[PDB]
Amino acid sequence: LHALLRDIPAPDAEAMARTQQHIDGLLKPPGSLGRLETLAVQLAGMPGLNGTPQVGEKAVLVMCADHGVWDEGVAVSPKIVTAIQAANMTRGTTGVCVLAAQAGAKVHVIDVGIDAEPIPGVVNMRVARGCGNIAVGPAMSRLQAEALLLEVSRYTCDLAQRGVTLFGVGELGMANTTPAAAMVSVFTGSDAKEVVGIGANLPPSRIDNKVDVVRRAIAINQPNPRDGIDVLSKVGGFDLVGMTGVMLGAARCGLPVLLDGFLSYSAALAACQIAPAVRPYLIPSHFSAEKGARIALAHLSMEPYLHMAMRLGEGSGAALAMPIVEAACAMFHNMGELAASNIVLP
Amino acid sequence: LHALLRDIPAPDAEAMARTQQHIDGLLKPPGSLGRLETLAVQLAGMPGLNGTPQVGEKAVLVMCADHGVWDEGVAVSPKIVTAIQAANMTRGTTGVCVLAAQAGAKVHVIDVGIDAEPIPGVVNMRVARGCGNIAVGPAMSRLQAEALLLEVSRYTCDLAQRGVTLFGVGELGMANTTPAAAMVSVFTGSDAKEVVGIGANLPPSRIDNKVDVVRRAIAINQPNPRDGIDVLSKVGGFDLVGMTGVMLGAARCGLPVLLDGFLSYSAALAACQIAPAVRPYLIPSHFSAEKGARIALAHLSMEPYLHMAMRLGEGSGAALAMPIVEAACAMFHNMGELAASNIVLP
Ligand SMILES: Nc1ncnc2ncn([C@H]3O[C@H](COP(=O)(O)O)[C@@H](O)[C@H]3O)c12
Ligand SMILES: Nc1ncnc2ncn([C@H]3O[C@H](COP(=O)(O)O)[C@@H](O)[C@H]3O)c12
Ligand SMILES: O=C(O)c1cccnc1
Ligand SMILES: O=C(O)c1cccnc1
Repeated sequence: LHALLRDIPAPDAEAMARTQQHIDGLLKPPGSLGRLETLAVQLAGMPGLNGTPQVGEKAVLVMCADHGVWDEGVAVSPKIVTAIQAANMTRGTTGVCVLAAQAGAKVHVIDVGIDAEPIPGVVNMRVARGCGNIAVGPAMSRLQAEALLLEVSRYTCDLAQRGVTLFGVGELGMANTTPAAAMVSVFTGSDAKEVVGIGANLPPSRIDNKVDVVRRAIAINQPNPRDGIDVLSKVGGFDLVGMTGVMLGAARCGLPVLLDGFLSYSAALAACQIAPAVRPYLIPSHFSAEKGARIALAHLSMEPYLHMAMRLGEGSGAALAMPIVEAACAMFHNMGELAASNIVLP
Repeated sequence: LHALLRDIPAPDAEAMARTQQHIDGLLKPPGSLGRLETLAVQLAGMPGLNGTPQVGEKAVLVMCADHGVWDEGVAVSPKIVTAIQAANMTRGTTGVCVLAAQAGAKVHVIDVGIDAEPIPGVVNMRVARGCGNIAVGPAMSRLQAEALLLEVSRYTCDLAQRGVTLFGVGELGMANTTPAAAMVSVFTGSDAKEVVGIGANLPPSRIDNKVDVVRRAIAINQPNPRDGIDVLSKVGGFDLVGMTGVMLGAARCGLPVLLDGFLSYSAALAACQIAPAVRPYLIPSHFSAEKGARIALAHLSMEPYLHMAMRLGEGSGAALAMPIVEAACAMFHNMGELAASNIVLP
């Protein structure tokens, strides 16, 4: 793991310089395509991409797990929904599935700790049958977290060997917005009330309790904000850990990762804490309608492209943004050149 | 024309009600897909769509024209760029072309008043060789405007007969951001300085002049804000007129139109002024980096989905948003049902 971290490549400034010059020469007023230009340059700097903005195969990794904190009354979805939806992922009927198909991306469902019998068709990396209840103790051990980080990162880089050049990250786990808020509070130093949202339709009246639970998890565990692994293990979850692992794996592989919503932001905070080198590989997708989104995003210094008021999770936002990534590539490779037309623009 | 306007259909509330109920039953927490749900419902209410969110063929209409106001020093692109780029549109090398291809949409280039010899391959609807210089008089006559509105609206609805279900609107015309700002100022009652932007890289030092020119156009012409046709003819342009005509045509046809950037917002303001019935058919795409964008958008009560800092025009933003429209459809038609899984969510 120390290996893995040490070995994350820095971006290729040379390729980036070349990209910028090429972009500037395209059939348009310089800088007119704004964030699409910036995206293209970012992509060009990713080693796994071969010095140019390009997209080969696309995969969306969905990390599923249950959480002990569900027992705290913080979630209105029945616990079993994780297992059910997990199965549905295999049938292509979920929101992420449908959006992925539309983007031409494959969905990989990974069980990192669902509290149910194994589900045929789902990738098995189960840590346990749900994580510990953070309100009264840690979600898991440091060991467990590190091992999952390792296993997921490996699985991720291995897909690269099969043609995947672009990843999307997602989750599925009833009550997971609670550990997410805890993480965000810890990393950003924001008070719980400012970051705790309604999750999956939590009734407004149940908010207070959710805020109390978050506070308790923190007081009780005393996670160290300067130690991302510390935080994840204590007040995170297996799913959260898994998402952070996708991030670490893609970065080590020198490939881009599209973030999703609130849960993904929390994992991203951890990833960057653990390895700042990860940062340049991440790509925001959309702006989650979850209350703590703005805070989380500010801390990652990220500005999402899509404003859809989405709050489903599963990596749905991630899939929705893939076409954008492809557009920056098409722009780069298929547009004509100013010089070729004899056009001269300031 | 009075006919045309009279005959724009209202949205089908029945279909919309049915859509909403179907959406609520999908495999997800109610309302979790936010703006994608709202979009789907909007689409369902469009008569030309057959009671359901669906997308058949896609077309992007690019209205090209020159403006007399170019002589006022308000644009740094050489006048000839309109004609050149217009030709390029036919070769598929422009930004809109590339983005359309990626969205699977066809680009239709229409010459409504380029100041050059006709361009083979381009649809010919030329009013004149460039419009009058608004700084010293009107862009054209009311007659001319009405006729173009008519011709474009017809051409638009006719495409519907060929399978097109979704339109994108765009333009090409050196100096066109000037008439655009004038229109915006007039419709919104905002002062010119607040709405005049850099257009295609206008040097910061040249701004003042642009603001003066806009003010003059207004003082000189005295356009009536309560008469959209009045405004377009006086301080608009052939391209602006043409975009408004796409809007009127799509609406009469009961079909959706995706807006583009700043120029498109100006045309949209006119369209809604002329016929409020048009409103429900319009769909924002992105949030233009042009200074007057926020003001224009506020007046249309619209919130774009995409934040790309784009400012190219041509209908580039429009094409970029098409996949989003398709995603709302896929969601609607391909997602599984809660009931089918036995899942019950508050
Ligand atoms: N709840 C859900 N039900 C059905 N399908 C879902 N897909 C995602 N979620 C979402 O709800 C969970 C977080 O919400 P909370 O903290 O309030 O429990 C996660 O599974 C998130 O993916 C779903
Ligand atoms: N300028 C352009 N050059 C080359 N390709 C272009 N495609 C769009 N535009 C853009 O620039 C024009 C408006 O900018 P202004 O008011 O400053 O002249 C329009 O043609 C707009 O489409 C282009
Ligand atoms: O922002 C998200 O991804 C989200 C918000 C609520 C519930 N599930 C996911
Ligand atoms: O917002 C736009 O569409 C735009 C802005 C500047 C120049 N051309 C187009």
